[PDB]
Amino acid sequence: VEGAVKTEPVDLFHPGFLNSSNYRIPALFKTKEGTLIASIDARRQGGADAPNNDIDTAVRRSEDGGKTWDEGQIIMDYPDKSSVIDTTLIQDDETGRIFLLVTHFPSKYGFWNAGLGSGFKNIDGKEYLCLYDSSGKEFTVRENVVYDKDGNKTEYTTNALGDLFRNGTKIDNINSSTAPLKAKGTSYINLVYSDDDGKTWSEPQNINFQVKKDWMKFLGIAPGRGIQIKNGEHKGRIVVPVYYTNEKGKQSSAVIYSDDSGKNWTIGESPNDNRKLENGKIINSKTLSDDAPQLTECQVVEMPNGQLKLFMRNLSGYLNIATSFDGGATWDETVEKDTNVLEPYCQLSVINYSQKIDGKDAVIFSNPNARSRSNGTVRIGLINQVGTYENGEPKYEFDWKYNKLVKPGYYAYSCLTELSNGNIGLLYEGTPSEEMSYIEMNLKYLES
Ligand SMILES: [Ca+2]
Repeated sequence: VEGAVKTEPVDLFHPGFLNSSNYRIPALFKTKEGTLIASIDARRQGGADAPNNDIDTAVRRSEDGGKTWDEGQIIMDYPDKSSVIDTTLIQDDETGRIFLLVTHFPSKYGFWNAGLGSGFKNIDGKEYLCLYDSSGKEFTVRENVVYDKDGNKTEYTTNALGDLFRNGTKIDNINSSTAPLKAKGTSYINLVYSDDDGKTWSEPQNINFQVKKDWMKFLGIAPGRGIQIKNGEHKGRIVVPVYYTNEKGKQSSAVIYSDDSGKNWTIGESPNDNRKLENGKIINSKTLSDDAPQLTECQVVEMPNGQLKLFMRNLSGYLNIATSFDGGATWDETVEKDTNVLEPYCQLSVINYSQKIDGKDAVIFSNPNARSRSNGTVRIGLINQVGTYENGEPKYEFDWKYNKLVKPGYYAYSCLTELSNGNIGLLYEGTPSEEMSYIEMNLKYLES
């Protein structure tokens, strides 16, 4: 219509950018200062997931509302087919610190063959990263010094990038396929941060010791963004969607969260914990042994009173939504299936919108509206309180009042942001692993 805006797509990442052949897995976030940060997997050896690749994390910034973007930078890169995969962005409003988290695998490891547990061992009240030699002998890294099983210092030291030094000379990296001492072959959650609006980034901090349980095999970032809670008793809490597998390989969603501006993290329960299924049975994420109830990648939004809603990739064919009354620590037993929203087993994006639409609080949602990864559609969901739970808490559901096709044909992972001008930015996989497309839309367009 007149005044409607939908910009022509720009290839924000593409083959050749930063000398990467392939790209996947978008994250997009507007900072407190108004800067757009876009992160992505720079998939260097094709488009496949780890372990069949060598994947680095790339970031671009825009200081003019997404009209122009910088030359990009690689902010994490491990050697020899060790990969960082699946990024997420959030910022602490209090300190201004921006966080990017990502899943990290040593060479040869991925989802399917990840070992159990955090990869850390507790020695006298502190968690230390374990290393193993080819015989399976176990060592610990204590303040970057490698100790043997009997507590004796060895000739080895490490750095935060995993480099392995013998008497101060680098010989390998503990994440490579050739190191004489290697980290456990499993998933790790890495965190980096920026205190200058995304221009420079810290080295990765491995937070597996805080968030990964002994019985988890895979634990990964659910890519996109996090939130910081605005209302209620958990105001200020930083919440980052994740998902994990149990010993039987079955997937369950959750969030990790920090109440101290990102310094310390913990993981909450999954909506699969004490979940009541349609058949009336109760399950738990630790014991889940069936494929059908799996809950995987997810994104979280906040209701008017602070209540959290976790929107989840799943196997039902439709959107699933979980509810938390305690800031992500636990979830209500009922996972809602919203049959107005197809979910063809793919990542989705959902964000809060800052102003009311048609007199209602609203969210913006993006995914492939089909039984395949196609028909990419952005929706406006208006929030309605439809009743209360037995515990007296408000019960909220969504009215998907406006639903707009934005990408005919291929559409896979995506990430939304609200822009400074009130419009919506969207970075999406409009090709399987090549060009990643950015557009800006206004509400006039979305409602048309
Ligand atoms: Ca690399």
